[PDB]
Amino acid sequence: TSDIKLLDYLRVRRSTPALQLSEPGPSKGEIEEILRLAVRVPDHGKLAPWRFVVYRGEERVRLSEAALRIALEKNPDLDLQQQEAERTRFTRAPVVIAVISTAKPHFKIPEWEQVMSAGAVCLNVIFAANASGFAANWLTEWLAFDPAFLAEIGVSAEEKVAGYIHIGSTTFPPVERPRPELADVVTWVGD
Amino acid sequence: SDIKLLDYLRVRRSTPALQLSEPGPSKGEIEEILRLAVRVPDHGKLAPWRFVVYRGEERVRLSEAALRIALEKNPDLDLQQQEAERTRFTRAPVVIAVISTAKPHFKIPEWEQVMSAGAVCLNVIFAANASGFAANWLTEWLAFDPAFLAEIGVSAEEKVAGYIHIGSTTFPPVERPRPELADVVTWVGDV
Ligand SMILES: Cc1cc2nc3c(=O)[nH]c(=O)nc-3n(C[C@H](O)[C@H](O)[C@H](O)COP(=O)(O)O)c2cc1C
Ligand SMILES: Cc1cc2nc3c(=O)[nH]c(=O)nc-3n(C[C@H](O)[C@H](O)[C@H](O)COP(=O)(O)O)c2cc1C
Repeated sequence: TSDIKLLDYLRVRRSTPALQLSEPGPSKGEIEEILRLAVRVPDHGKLAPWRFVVYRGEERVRLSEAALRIALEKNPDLDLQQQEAERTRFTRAPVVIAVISTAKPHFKIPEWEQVMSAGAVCLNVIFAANASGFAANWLTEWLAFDPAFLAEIGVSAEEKVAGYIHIGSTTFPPVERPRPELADVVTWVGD
Repeated sequence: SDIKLLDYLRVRRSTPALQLSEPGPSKGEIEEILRLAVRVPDHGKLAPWRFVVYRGEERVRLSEAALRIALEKNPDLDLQQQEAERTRFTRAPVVIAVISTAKPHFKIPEWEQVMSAGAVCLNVIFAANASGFAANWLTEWLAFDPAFLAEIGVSAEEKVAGYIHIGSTTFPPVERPRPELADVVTWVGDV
């Protein structure tokens, strides 16, 4: 329902860190609305080289344990503190949408362009989440690459996870981080 | 031109370069479009991208070059196919090249700096749309052909994220089919 001009939004959009991410999450219906909106990205060849996996409820707690398991079998036993990170890897926010790339050899489309799309679809999710009243963090901790975890959540060898998008509410004021300067990144030609 | 974010996410449509028109953004307006576009998620805050803004005459110089290389390749293409090439960059007032500059970092995977480039291209479209300009995200032979890349100064450690053609549009674009959530999203857990 809530309104924000597009221009004011681009000037102010700021991610919220997963810890700062409180409850409530969104209803399955709100969430369907967010994705129905995110899958409206540029996609050369009209291929939809991505897929989403929505994690919410108790199953987050169960995954974070699969992640705690793998993590220790990885490193016998170090800091108990770090072990909490793994217990709450997926429970810091109410919902976590995993954005999987499913890019592969195509007869006309380069996996590069199919990858640029998943790049863009990840921002379109953050865009739909903020526009829908929620705050978002786009992570990919080791869980994105560690093959013992990737198997436990169903992303194959032929796929790469693009990001885990934690969605929630928050009571925390956005603070700005340093941005790139245009003398440093943009370059002009012709007038 | 004062549009709201939620409605915007529902109607957002690329209009093709071919039907993009004069006037484009002033250097002023372009600077803001990019000042706005470089605020993207970006692990390691290392800005793995750069932009090149092709305007006015150097657009013809470049299209002219495309055609030269497209004749070196195949010295007998129709006066039609030649037209297209001497037209590549003169379809829209402005053309902004987004370049990925991803190299091995010591903490940030190259994959995550590529995700950020995809992000940045949409973000530019958002900034351009938000400023009253249509925009089409192209990448044709000219994004991958090493002959041409060398004339525009895109190194070997670099790849072109896309050529974002930006201009003014008279009528809104017709929508195209989007994915069915049923096909592209699976749900895990309940509440
Ligand atoms: C990385 C990337 C490269 C693309 N290159 C082309 C191209 O060379 N020619 C073309 O007709 N469309 C190309 N497209 C598709 C267009 O941008 C098309 O306008 C877009 O898919 C429509 O998306 P929209 O309706 O959500 O705005 C590309 C899309 C992406 C993400
Ligand atoms: C593909 C990708 C993976 C990321 N993974 C992490 C992570 O595992 N941990 C972390 O503290 N930040 C991570 N980040 C950075 C953030 O998302 C951070 O919110 C971003 O740099 C903030 O940009 P913004 O203030 O314009 O929203 C990642 C960014 C991208 C594009």
